[PDB]
Amino acid sequence: HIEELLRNIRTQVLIKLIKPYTRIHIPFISKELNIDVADVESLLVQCILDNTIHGRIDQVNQLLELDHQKRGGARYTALDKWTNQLNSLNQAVVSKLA
Amino acid sequence: ATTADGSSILDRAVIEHNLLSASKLYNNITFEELGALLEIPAAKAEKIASQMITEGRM
Amino acid sequence: KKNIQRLTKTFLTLSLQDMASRVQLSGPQEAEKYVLHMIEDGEIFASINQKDGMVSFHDN
Amino acid sequence: VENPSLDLEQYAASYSGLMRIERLQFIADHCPTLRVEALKMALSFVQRTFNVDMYEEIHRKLSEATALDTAWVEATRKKALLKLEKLDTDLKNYKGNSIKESIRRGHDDLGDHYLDCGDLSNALKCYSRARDYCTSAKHVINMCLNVIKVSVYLQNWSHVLSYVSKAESTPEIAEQRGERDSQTQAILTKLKCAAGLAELAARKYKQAAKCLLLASFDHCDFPELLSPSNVAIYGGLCALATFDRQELQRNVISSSSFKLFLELEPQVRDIIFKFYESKYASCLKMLDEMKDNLLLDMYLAPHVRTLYTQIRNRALIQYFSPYVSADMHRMAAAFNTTVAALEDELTQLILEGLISARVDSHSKILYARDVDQRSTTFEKSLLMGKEFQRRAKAMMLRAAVLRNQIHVK
Repeated sequence: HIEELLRNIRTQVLIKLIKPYTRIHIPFISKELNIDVADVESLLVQCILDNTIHGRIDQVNQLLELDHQKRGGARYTALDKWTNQLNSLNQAVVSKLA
Repeated sequence: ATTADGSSILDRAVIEHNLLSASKLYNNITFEELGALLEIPAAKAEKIASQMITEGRM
Repeated sequence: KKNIQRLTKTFLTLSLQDMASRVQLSGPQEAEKYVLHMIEDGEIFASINQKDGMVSFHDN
Repeated sequence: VENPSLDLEQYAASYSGLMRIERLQFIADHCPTLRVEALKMALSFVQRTFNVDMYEEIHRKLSEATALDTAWVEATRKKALLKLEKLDTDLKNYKGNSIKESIRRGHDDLGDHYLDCGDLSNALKCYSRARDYCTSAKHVINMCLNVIKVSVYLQNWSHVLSYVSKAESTPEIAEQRGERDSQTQAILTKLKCAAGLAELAARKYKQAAKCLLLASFDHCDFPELLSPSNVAIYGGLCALATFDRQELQRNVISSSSFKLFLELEPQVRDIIFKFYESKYASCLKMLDEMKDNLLLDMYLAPHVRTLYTQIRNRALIQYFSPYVSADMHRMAAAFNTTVAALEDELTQLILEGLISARVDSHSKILYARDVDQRSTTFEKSLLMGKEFQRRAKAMMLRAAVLRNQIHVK
């Protein structure tokens, strides 16, 4: 069970470390966690796939971009719904009976 | 006493206070200017700034 | 033109020879001419870099 | 084929029917100097009760590929018909004098001698006649099991599914608590395995894996409907093909009953673990190696190849889930393919909307695409308004022409 450990603690440290950043170098994370870059990339991929870290990885520049975005634009989504509804209703008036 | 890296408790406390006070007069700052404002240019200015965040203090 | 637009729906930066092969236009110069005509007409949003014979899509 | 011949227990009790004959013949029709009596062993030396007529046909074929019993065939076939007449007489005497136990036995062993002597239609009609033998819920379970077992041979799955549903729903939802698994044997496992087999045969993989996964390992004492290794093959491959990450983690990874099944074959367990833990090159290599042995069995042949493609597609999506800008060289290297083939696959995937990305064929980089919500909303609302205005201006003319009553006389 020592393999399950030394991974939960690393995950918690990573989560508490990448919290305030928005675009953070991966070599910096590797230096902080005292592991090689491949392990850092694998851990980040596993965490993102598990919905524990909200961010993406820029592989070309070796960067991690966080999710300080997606503001309260849900209003637009609501409008979208209305749009399609209206479309259907239009047909229901243009082919109701004649 | 010294908090590990040869820094007195008063020095660390006043550095944290200076960072907190400068957070009220700056929209955004650079690491070099933040270090020039309160010494410790970049080795631990970013570290202190990130430590103040994730704790509700900034 | 429809095939070229569908190409823009997927790619971001494409070689002229690659575009000619995909749209079966049989020639990079002919593909460049078609893209230039469509850009002039406004049906497409693209730019041509002749240094590498490349076409980029700026859909904003 | 690099490391073959590591399978011996299969030849003992793999399957039952002509399907094993066809599949084993297909192996040796290709491999050098293998179509011989050694191959013919598992085909024809398994000849059993009434295996004389299809013996005649595929034995004429083997003869042509690689004598004709008519003395022993006449003797034992007409011996079997003699028992047909004489048994039929005995069971019909039990029918006439109305010994319910003996009449139901008549049904059962007559179906037995029908699968023992070629008859299948009258066997199915007797399985339906089992209705007359209305003892209790136990007899209902018994006849449902028999009809499922025979309809598996009969190449029908709609009736199999209907019988499975009616058997699961008739005794008040599997006797509610199950009557402590009836007689300390859970009949639920048999019905669940049969339902999963039928559902996968019906080109419905996800529904098959939903019910096939929950099967008790200790209650698989019927090695004639579906072998446990085949059960693990199905519940691994189909579940990997259909289930998403959370479903795979919940119903497979954390499930304890399926673990023993995964112990039957390390290959499926390794495939699942490698797919789960972001290891795709080795997973694809092992799948390619296992593809031949998987296609060996035809009960999964109309299902395997397509499923493989699906799995690959899923892998692709996963590889781009945590990345905002991926390098296609590493992607191609990790997917055991060249850059051009990966580019074509990604273009095909993007064209159908599975993955939102853009290919840059200058540095060969796959960038992520973010949709602008406000701009898209405005554009689609304007399009809807234009369409509505056009429809209105058409309908007004339609109404005007209806008022005048214009038509060609």
